[PDB]
Amino acid sequence: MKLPVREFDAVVIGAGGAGMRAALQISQSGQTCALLSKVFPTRSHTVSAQGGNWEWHMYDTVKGSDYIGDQDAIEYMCKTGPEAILELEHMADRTGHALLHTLYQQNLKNHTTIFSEWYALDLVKNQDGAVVGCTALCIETGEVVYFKARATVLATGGAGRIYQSTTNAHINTGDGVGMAIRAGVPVQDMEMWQFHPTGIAGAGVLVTEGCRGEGGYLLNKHGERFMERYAPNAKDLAGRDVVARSIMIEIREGRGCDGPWGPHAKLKLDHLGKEVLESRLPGILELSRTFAHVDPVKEPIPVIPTCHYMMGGIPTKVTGQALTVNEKGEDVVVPGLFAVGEIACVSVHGANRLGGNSLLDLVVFGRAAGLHLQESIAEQGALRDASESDVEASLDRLNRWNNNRNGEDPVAIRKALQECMQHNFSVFREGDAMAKGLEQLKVIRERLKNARLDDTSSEFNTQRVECLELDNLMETAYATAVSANFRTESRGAHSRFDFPDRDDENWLCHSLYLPESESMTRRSVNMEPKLRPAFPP
Amino acid sequence: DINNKARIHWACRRGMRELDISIMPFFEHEYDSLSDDEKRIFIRLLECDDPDLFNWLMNHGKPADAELEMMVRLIQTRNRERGPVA
Ligand SMILES: *Cc1cc2c(cc1C)nc1c(=O)[nH]c(=O)nc-1n2C[C@H](O)[C@H](O)[C@H](O)COP(=O)(O)OP(=O)(O)OC[C@H]1O[C@@H](n2cnc3c(N)ncnc32)[C@H](O)[C@@H]1O
Ligand code: NA
Repeated sequence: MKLPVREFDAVVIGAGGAGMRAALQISQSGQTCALLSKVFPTRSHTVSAQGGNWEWHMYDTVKGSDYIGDQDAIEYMCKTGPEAILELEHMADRTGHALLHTLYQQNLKNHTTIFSEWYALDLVKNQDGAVVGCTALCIETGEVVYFKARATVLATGGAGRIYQSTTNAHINTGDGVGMAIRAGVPVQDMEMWQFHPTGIAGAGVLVTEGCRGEGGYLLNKHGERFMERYAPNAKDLAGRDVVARSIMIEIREGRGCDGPWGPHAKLKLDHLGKEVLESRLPGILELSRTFAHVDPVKEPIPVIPTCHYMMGGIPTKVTGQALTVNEKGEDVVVPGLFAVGEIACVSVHGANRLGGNSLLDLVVFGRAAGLHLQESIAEQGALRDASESDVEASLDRLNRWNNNRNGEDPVAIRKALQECMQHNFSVFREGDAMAKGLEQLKVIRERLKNARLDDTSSEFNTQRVECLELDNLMETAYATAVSANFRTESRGAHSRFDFPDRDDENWLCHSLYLPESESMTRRSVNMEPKLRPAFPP
Repeated sequence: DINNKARIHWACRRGMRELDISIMPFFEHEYDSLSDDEKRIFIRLLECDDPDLFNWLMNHGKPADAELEMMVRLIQTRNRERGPVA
């Protein structure tokens, strides 16, 4: 090998709740584990989480999932959940940070090898198509290393930044998704993105529905309370699908307001008057002044639909093992590859994540991947060594950036992607506008192939990382777009204007984007719990 | 090393959207306007935990360190001066 090789049993790519819980379990099992994180682990988006009979929990989760949540996966989560959480106790709020802090401290104690500020590039395959590690760069030095592994565990989190407005930290660029896709590994339910109808425009910080509950309402650029047109009875308290969609129709048909926040609708609160706002929405007043730079007491809050959670991802078993399909359309495990957390689609969330289960799945399925790793390694058997060209294949994308100093600005490409996704593939999904959108996305991705990297330096070259992240935004966005156009029904977070109803006859199923032909197929929803009869629709 | 601007730029990538908006533009637009002492204080600030940084920026408590306080106040003042982030 020309490239330096670091060998471990497991290589965990990502140090949020999910990846750190898995790494802790792997190291506790006696096995050698490398933990990679592009940021110091306590700066994972997990840090943003706040707030802190099992069959009831299961029922709520299946129901909330609109019945494309896998019942066996959900049962495992709800039953095992409480044990899993207390195991951690036995070792803005601090709830996200404390989870990260504990898992970080434990990983060190149990001699997990931590590679903080290292950026994973692409999965390494062998001649048989098994995953045998990844290539990653040291952000401090620019050194590139092949992390050779029997098990490679993707735990990279979400990808809200495919859209213009997200609650997600800017590190959330879908790197695991891009990595899976380019390796030929499918992704599931990528149309299932949870949106909030009103985040602060230019920020993405959520503005509570309580603002509308209190009497607030939405204005377009003419000061028309436009929800009266789209929802004559419910108005600004209509379903979140309707309120969010309506805002984007308004923006895309030119009636959006604009200014330094970019395009938006105005959330008018000032008619409520000073005392009730300070009494009943004192937090919204401070959030607005700081991040919208407006005082709601006098001016409306600029808002726009905002992307929160990725229910889709790499399909997995309860064991963390990543799945694909064969030409019979049957599940078959991808040897050497695993996924845990928000990057995964085990599918405890189906069509709509339910509050608290996003922290819970991290620990339950983080741990389960670790608990079963040895058995999974035994299942896949000894994997052949990656050859030198196998490793070089995983560097190709990197090499193209490093040989293009002149060409198109990636920042502009990113903004075009995000606008396209927001206009055509967020909360307004309609067949004609999506057909155009898909073609626009092909134009944008041809431009990304002639995109420049200005900074040729090796040490702390952020621009190179940001360029590499854009390739992953582009893959995650295109998969989402193709999936969204495919599912001709409305279910949960996927709302279609041209197909407003839920269709259990044709679409009680998962969507599955197949990267080798970029085409779609379906996969069955598990309806077979072990301890409990199935919950029917 | 206050001159290693590339290193400090990476330390501005956080786990909260609110901090990305609050710190990264400040660093990009304002870091070179700072004295040598201010620059060292900003670097030490970024070692702090994300929820503390958010709270202090929101006037929900304050660090127990006079230098970090004035740096928080500085970021707040400068961020109000720049207005919404493009
Ligand atoms: C955005 C958000 C989400 C959220 C929330 C508030 C906000 C603002 N509040 C929640 C709550 O109160 N309760 C809850 O149950 N969920 C809440 N969520 C959702 C939830 O927090 C997240 O879905 C979950 O924490 C995600 O955790 P996960 O462990 O899956 O991933 P992560 O925390 O995002 O960490 C990702 C790690 O991956 C590393 N990374 C990324 N790319 C790379 C590359 N290329 N190389 C190496 N490492 C990589 C990151 O550094 C990070 O450590
Ligand atoms: Na997911």
